[PDB]
Amino acid sequence: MHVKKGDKVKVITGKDKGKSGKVLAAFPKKDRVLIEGINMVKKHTKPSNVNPQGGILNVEAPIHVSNVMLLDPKTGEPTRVGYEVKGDKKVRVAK
Amino acid sequence: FEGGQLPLFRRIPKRGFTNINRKEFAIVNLDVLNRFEDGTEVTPELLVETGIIRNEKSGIKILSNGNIEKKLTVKANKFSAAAKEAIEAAGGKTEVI
RNA sequence: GACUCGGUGAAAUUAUAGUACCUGUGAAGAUGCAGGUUACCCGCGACAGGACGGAAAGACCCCGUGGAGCUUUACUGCAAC
RNA sequence: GGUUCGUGGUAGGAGAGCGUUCUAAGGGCGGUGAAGUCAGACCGGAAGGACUGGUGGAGCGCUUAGAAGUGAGAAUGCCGGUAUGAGUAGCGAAAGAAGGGUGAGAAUCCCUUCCACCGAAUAUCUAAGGUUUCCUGAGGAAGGCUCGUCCGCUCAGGGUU
RNA sequence: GGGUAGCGGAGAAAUUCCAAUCGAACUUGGAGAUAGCUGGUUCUCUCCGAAAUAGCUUUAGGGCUAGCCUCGAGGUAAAGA
RNA sequence: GAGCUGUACGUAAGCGUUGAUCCAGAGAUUUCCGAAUGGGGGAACCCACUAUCUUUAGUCGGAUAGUAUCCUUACGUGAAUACAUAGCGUGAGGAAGGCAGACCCAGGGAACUGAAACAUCUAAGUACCUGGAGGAAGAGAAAGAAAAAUCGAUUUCCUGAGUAGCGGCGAGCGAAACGGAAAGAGCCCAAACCAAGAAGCUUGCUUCUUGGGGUUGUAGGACACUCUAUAUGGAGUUACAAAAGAAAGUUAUAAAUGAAGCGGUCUGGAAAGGCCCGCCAAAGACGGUAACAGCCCGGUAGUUGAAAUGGCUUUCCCUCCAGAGUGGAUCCUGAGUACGGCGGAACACGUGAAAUUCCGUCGGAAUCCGGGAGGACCAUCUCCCAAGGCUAAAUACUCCCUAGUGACCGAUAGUGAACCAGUACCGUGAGGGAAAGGUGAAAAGCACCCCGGAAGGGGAGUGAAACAGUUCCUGAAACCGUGUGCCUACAAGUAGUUAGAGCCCGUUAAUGGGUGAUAGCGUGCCUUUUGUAGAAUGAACCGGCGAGUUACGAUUUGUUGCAAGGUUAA
Ligand SMILES: [Mg+2]
Ligand SMILES: [Mg+2]
Ligand SMILES: [Mg+2]
Ligand SMILES: [Mg+2]
Ligand SMILES: [Mg+2]
Ligand SMILES: [Mg+2]
Ligand SMILES: [Mg+2]
Ligand SMILES: [Mg+2]
Ligand SMILES: [Mg+2]
Ligand SMILES: [Mg+2]
Ligand SMILES: [Mg+2]
Ligand SMILES: [Mg+2]
Ligand SMILES: [Mg+2]
Ligand SMILES: [Mg+2]
Ligand SMILES: [Mg+2]
Ligand SMILES: [Mg+2]
Ligand SMILES: [Mg+2]
Ligand SMILES: [Mg+2]
Ligand SMILES: [Mg+2]
Ligand SMILES: [Mg+2]
Ligand SMILES: [Mg+2]
Ligand SMILES: [Mg+2]
Ligand SMILES: [Mg+2]
Ligand SMILES: [Mg+2]
Ligand SMILES: [Mg+2]
Ligand SMILES: [Mg+2]
Ligand SMILES: [Mg+2]
Ligand SMILES: [Mg+2]
Ligand SMILES: [Mg+2]
Ligand SMILES: [Mg+2]
Ligand SMILES: [Mg+2]
Ligand SMILES: [Mg+2]
Ligand SMILES: [Mg+2]
Ligand SMILES: [Mg+2]
Ligand SMILES: [Mg+2]
Ligand SMILES: [Mg+2]
Ligand SMILES: [Mg+2]
Ligand SMILES: [Mg+2]
Ligand SMILES: [Mg+2]
Ligand SMILES: [Mg+2]
Ligand SMILES: [Mg+2]
Ligand SMILES: [Mg+2]
Ligand SMILES: [Mg+2]
Ligand SMILES: [Mg+2]
Ligand SMILES: [Mg+2]
Ligand SMILES: [Mg+2]
Ligand SMILES: [Mg+2]
Repeated sequence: MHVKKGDKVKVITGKDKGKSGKVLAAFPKKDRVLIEGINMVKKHTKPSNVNPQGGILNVEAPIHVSNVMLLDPKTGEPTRVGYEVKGDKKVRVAK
Repeated sequence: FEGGQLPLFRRIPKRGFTNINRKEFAIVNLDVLNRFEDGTEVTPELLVETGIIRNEKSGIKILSNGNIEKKLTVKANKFSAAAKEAIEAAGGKTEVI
């Protein structure tokens, strides 16, 4: 996938378009990605072992990768990604 | 089938035989020899090139249907007595090959 | 057992039905057609005259140039001897 | 364009058409709501076609042509669903009673007492066959011809030296 | 616990039994057997519109040719009524 | 190159940039059953023996290997029987079984059916069984086809031709050659004879073994003669002899890189859509993404790529190799064969006038002055040389793999099977054989409150929607209900239709809609029939599904093109 955990992305489609964030998890089997403060859902949680008081929890739900563009840390702009081989390991490049 | 009435074909007799050595000739009536230019001798191979006969079965026979105008020197495998009497009548020589 | 009550709950059948009687009529035996005669609406227990009731494409009978099993001095065969 | 004679119809011949799915080309509709579906008092000589509104939530017309798994009311048709009969037949040989308990709930589970039945069996073993039905705890959707707290049923754990 | 198997077994003999099948088991295939028989065969309007006879037929509820219908075309002292 | 520990709408413990999970090549491990093979057995079990270790104080235990049968072959031993031989033992090889129900060759081989019956005939050498099996098989380098005065192995396609023919001359069956194409490729033996052995007494001559030689028609070979080659050249594992290896190239099996819009607005839950602007394009394939994207993602065109394994192609190595002419004194040139009789079968050809080919049985040539065929047969002529073998390609089929395509299906369709299906279930067994797809973009899968034992519900909340609430897109009809506008308890009803008050409504607004006191008229639908309301048939109802099709020929009409010409097939 063109983004991985820890990357800053821009959201380009959906109810949260224009909002940027830090990829918290990646689910490459589903081509989905979890972004901090994006696609916030209200989980109606019974009390259990984790969250013992229960409650209506406001937390992040995954966005399809095709809906995020990588933030070039140089210009702070969304970009497409290239791949250049720098001696040892290949590294992502911007446009 | 006639519903059990003996079928027509079985009421009437078989006739004759097929000759193994039967010779069918390609026919060239005179009227089509007017296609050629006076003085010309007319062979089989010439009648092929002109496309008056495509297949020459057994050979070329000339028959007397219509009438000829040009003094040809026709040579074919056979001739109608009448055809031979009509080519000469105009002023041409028939020879058999 | 039936019947009433409480529980549970099938089936064959079924063109749609507000589904009388008589005499006639008609594919010649009509709940349904005609002319009459009777008959307020809805059920329950009973009975089987009718619905040519249900069941099973009649076993009888005939037909089919349909089968099958059996017979023989039918025809043609085959084993065996 | 008009006169004249026609226009009942089974088997059947002839003709012109409607609609369905698909293709091509052209031209369109559609999240400001496609197909489908429901409703209506609209239009055409028929097959049929629109329009409007609801439902629906993503595809679909029209024109010309082409190609066909192209149109159903009947086949004791096939498959599915649902009626009718009907709260009807039946609930599969048999003796139960009360008290106490349990429980949301008890003719139907547990206990007690009395009663009744089998007793050359309806008792006790064992082989076949079955294959976990055995035991304990929990359960009561379905199964049990009713009920059910119960069970040869469901769920866990066990159990055969 | 074994044996005999379908053109076959078995039969104190009935056409009796051979897995709720037996005048020849079951299953799969040949196989969409064949069926001059029965049933069924789906949209519309327009024009015309029969026959249920003859002859022959192992034919008689089948078929063929002819007759009677329809569509097209032709010639035609119009020959038809 | 950052996540991962399969599904599947779980808990736990963990792993990973010191490179995991994942993808491809190679390797290792691979219980037990199964041909199953140490013996047995009711498959997936039981029980051994022989070695060699191992454990125990020793039994009792453990590990590793070997141990089936037949065939061929070598070596040993070895009966009646004296030598032998059978038999027995050991060691090498080999087989066994399975299946792609296809295709192919062979052995065996129906019947229904058609013939309007049926027996010859057909169906049909089909189905089926059995064997062989190969990637193809079969056929195949003329004792051929013919009748120019000539072809040159086989196979397949077009054509010949529904002809010639066969046929209770019925039903039907039905060629071939010529011509045109695809593809092409030719070869090795047996025998004369030569050499060298062995075995024999044929006692110096015959019969077997190995090598050389040699392959064909008025001839070829042997054999004499001569001319050049003795690897100069040539050929090869696809026949023509048979094993071997290397190297380079290429293809396959993982991948890499890869242009251009977060453009502005509108609607919207969301934009890829509308409107308005740009841009890339050897890339406007396909898919996904919250609606329809060439410019968001995976990609796509183009361009790169392989440590490993396999395939193919070249080249090298390696292995292997004699060809012309001239003479016909003599010799050789496939024998229980060819042919023939008898009985069958195959040939399109049913015994026919029946050539040709094969089987069983019996008889049985010639053998270079020789032999066969040309559809009885003879003569002439022509063409050919059997009784030995091998041989690629063009052809057939598809259990499979890779890439794709479809005026093919879209959940009763399409496979029986979109779903844990040859399952469940049925059957003693062979065998028969289903039903069953869709929450949402995302679980955001309904905290909390309330009635209830629970189920279920009502709120609250999530969501665009919950009348999307874990079998959850849409949600028709039958069928079941609740409500109520009109009618209905003196009526005889195929249920409507025409006339028609009254009452209630108000539309796609037009000589409208609902209901219907009362009056007239009125015997469902279908099938089958001379005739059916029929007391004849069929249908409980609703829904889906459910019947003149295609191929190749014939004929006729219409259309179009060309026209005494028209048209190509493979
Ligand atoms: Mg004659
Ligand atoms: Mg009751
Ligand atoms: Mg009356
Ligand atoms: Mg009674
Ligand atoms: Mg009756
Ligand atoms: Mg009957
Ligand atoms: Mg009239
Ligand atoms: Mg009419
Ligand atoms: Mg559609
Ligand atoms: Mg249809
Ligand atoms: Mg129906
Ligand atoms: Mg009753
Ligand atoms: Mg009663
Ligand atoms: Mg009762
Ligand atoms: Mg009881
Ligand atoms: Mg007793
Ligand atoms: Mg118990
Ligand atoms: Mg119960
Ligand atoms: Mg219990
Ligand atoms: Mg008797
Ligand atoms: Mg029995
Ligand atoms: Mg058949
Ligand atoms: Mg049938
Ligand atoms: Mg008329
Ligand atoms: Mg007769
Ligand atoms: Mg063993
Ligand atoms: Mg017949
Ligand atoms: Mg890109
Ligand atoms: Mg918006
Ligand atoms: Mg949508
Ligand atoms: Mg989409
Ligand atoms: Mg001969
Ligand atoms: Mg013979
Ligand atoms: Mg024959
Ligand atoms: Mg001869
Ligand atoms: Mg013989
Ligand atoms: Mg001859
Ligand atoms: Mg002949
Ligand atoms: Mg020879
Ligand atoms: Mg299906
Ligand atoms: Mg559906
Ligand atoms: Mg639904
Ligand atoms: Mg009165
Ligand atoms: Mg009244
Ligand atoms: Mg009646
Ligand atoms: Mg009925
Ligand atoms: Mg035609």
